[PDB]
Amino acid sequence: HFPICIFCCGCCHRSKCGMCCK
Amino acid sequence: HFPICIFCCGCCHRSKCGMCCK
Amino acid sequence: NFMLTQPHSVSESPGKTVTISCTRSSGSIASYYVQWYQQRPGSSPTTVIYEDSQRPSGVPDRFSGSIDSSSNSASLTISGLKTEDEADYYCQSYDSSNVVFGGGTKLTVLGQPKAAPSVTLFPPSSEELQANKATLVCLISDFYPGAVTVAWKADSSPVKAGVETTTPSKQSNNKYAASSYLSLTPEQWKSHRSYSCQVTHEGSTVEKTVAPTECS
Amino acid sequence: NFMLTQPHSVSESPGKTVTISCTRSSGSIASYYVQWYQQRPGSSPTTVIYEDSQRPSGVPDRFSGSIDSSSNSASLTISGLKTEDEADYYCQSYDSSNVVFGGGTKLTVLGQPKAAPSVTLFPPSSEELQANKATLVCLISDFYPGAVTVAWKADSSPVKAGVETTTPSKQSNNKYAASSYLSLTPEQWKSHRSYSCQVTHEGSTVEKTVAPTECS
Amino acid sequence: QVQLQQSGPGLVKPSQTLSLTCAISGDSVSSNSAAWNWIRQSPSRGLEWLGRTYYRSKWFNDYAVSVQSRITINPDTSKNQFSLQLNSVTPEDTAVYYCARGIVFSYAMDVWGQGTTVTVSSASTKGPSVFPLAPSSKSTSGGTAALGCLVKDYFPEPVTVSWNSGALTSGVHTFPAVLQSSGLYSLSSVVTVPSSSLGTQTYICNVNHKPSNTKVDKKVEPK
Amino acid sequence: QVQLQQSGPGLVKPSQTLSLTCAISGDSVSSNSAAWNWIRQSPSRGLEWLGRTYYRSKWFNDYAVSVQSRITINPDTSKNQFSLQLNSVTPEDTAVYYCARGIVFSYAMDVWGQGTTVTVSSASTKGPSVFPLAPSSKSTSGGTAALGCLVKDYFPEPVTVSWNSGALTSGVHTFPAVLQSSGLYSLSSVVTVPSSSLGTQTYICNVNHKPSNTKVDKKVEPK
Repeated sequence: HFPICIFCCGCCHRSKCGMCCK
Repeated sequence: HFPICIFCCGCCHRSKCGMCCK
Repeated sequence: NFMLTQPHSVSESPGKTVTISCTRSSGSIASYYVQWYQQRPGSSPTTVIYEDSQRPSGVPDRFSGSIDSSSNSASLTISGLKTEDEADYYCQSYDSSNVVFGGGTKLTVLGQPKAAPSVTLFPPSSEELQANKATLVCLISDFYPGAVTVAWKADSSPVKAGVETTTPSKQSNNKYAASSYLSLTPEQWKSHRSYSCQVTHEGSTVEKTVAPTECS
Repeated sequence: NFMLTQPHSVSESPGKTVTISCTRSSGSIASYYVQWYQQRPGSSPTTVIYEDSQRPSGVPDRFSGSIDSSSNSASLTISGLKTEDEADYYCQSYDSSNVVFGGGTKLTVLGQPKAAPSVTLFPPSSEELQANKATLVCLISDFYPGAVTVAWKADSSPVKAGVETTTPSKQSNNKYAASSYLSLTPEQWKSHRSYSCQVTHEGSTVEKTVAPTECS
Repeated sequence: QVQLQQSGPGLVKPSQTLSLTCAISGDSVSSNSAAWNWIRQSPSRGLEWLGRTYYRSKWFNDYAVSVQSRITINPDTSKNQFSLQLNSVTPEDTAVYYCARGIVFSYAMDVWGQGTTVTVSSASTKGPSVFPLAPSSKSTSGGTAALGCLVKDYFPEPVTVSWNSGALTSGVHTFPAVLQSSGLYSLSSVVTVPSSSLGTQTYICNVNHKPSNTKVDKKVEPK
Repeated sequence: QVQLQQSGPGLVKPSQTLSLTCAISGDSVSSNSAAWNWIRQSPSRGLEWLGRTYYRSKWFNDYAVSVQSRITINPDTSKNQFSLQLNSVTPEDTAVYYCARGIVFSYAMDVWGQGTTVTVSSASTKGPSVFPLAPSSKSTSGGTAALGCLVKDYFPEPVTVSWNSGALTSGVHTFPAVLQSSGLYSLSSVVTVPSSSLGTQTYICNVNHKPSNTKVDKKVEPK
């Protein structure tokens, strides 16, 4: 509906850093 | 009789330098 | 703005286990996923390990990735080496601002005795100097494994401008040759007392030196 | 306190004419008589020319001396070269205070293609370092004509202490080999990043370099 | 199986725009689980990621800082392809360009395309000048002497070299070409022969450069 | 024909006196037209004239400035010989010593004796230590690897070396010895072999040093 992608850590849904989407 | 040897040039009986005797 | 550093080459006998490491200059190796790519000569790369240790469909289980958050270094290990595994391997990662590849590691699977390169340095030909140029050709031959480092000097100083070098490649007998060129003007060639081609292979060096006043 | 300077070696095909010069550093070449001596390997010298151009009984008339009061240099000329004429030749003179020999010139009468030396530098053996010594051996092989110049370096600096070198001598195939040694203590060997053996032949140079950290 | 077909000019003049397309089959350019990347490779710069495009309810594109000001990566859902453009090219943009499928999160590449060489040079067709690499004691080892021919400043590739019209093949090695800062290529061809033959056997290199309709024969003798 | 026969100790300890004689035949030590010279030769100092004796109604002797303070050259008409002594020798006096006939005026040598090696060293009988010169890629060229054995610190000469008890002779080269500043000798022996044999053929050097009744066999394998 309102789409984002974000560079983050401990996030969707992984132990590490990287690029997280939708 | 009274013996010498001498280092000399244009001498006994040569165009060059070197050691001349008796 | 980090870098990933791998040994230039690594060699090991068939059947044995080999590891290729990759050290991260800054940033935590463990915080970002590490990929490994295989590239055979004249071919596009192929992914062998992704997300630290995931092995894509079709990659032999002989291939595995690992991480050493201590030495800050990822590692690609290959067991039961087969000659097909001979290739360049590159590690790759990222941080928040850039994607980074490692510089690559040539893996040789030893099929014959190791041999230091023969090096011949050709001065400019008289014909070329009439053409107002002066090219030094460094011919590097018959070495194994096929990985070298080449550097040029003028007198005793490193020279970087005007150098071009080819990637080693196989000769008819399965050893490798490589070539390198130092392009100068005839005034530069005549301006110095000597020029040198230096080649490092398996951690030792040969340097050949020629003089424009040759003679004799 | 003058010197007499000759080329280190000179080479020429059989039948041809060759000259070997000898330049006097100070004093007038013309004021003092110049002798030439021939010395075959493993033999005592033989006089070939005395008092500038006198040819002793038994010396072929192919041999003659001359003087060039201008360049301040005596010269030994040999025509119709034969392989027997292959030897070291030394000029000699004097002044009022000393007798001086030239440094000698190796005359090769070309019997086969010229060939640059192959050089292999052996690091100290692990066994020798246990004996508390460290000897670098520079093996110099298969060159022609058989005249070389050898120099050693530590890191980038010339090293003179602890070097010994043999006079080139014939191999079974009629090319020449020579050997050279750099003796160090193990602390000296481990103290530097590299050591080099440099060999000049026919006016070009090869240098081989090894590191105590070898590896790899 | 995913296939990536690359297409576009292999020669681009300095200051012009490099333009390549990657046509995808076996997968979707709008695929919800993929990213579509461009990566280039040269000897000396090694592998360099350029950027990537992907659809997550919306098209997102990530780009390497080094090229962001001159780069365009565009999807095309009507053709199931993505493109690469790079404006204002310089000879530092000469490289093999790969398209690839990868993983959004981990900046990973999944599936690599076959690659396209793009050369940036202002040169046109120019035939080579051939110079001898004469044998001497310094190219002789044992009873074996190296001799050769240097093939300078030609464009485009390729040149082929034989020795003695193909009578001499044993011991011949022709190197790959270098591209010099002039935007022209040079290579060498070497052959190893008995050193005792140097007085009496003729050695001639035959340099062929079809693009400029030129052939050069050069006899190489001792210095 | 003039003959010059040389005689005297070939080994002299540092600080002692070197003493050589030259016995003349076919000519007179008092000859009115000759001078009787001593000349030495080393690699590194080259040829060096030492001095000379001659009779012109009286014995005259000329001498090189460098050695005049330690040198004696004496004729003996009763034996038709001349001698050389050099006091207080150091290892820099190691050399081949020639007697020679020459010409008074032009400092010329006429007739050379056969020479005598004199070594100055304080060493006595010592057997060698043998170390491997192991083959590696750095001693391999083509399909050929060099390997060897270093024979260190023995006295006096000679050492002889064979390979594989004499089974291996092709490609073997044993160098002459060096005399080190320690007053002891060292040499090497090298052999060139197929590089493909390094895995499977044994290479053993056999070092013989008769003076110390020692034989050393050393297997040389790749590093």
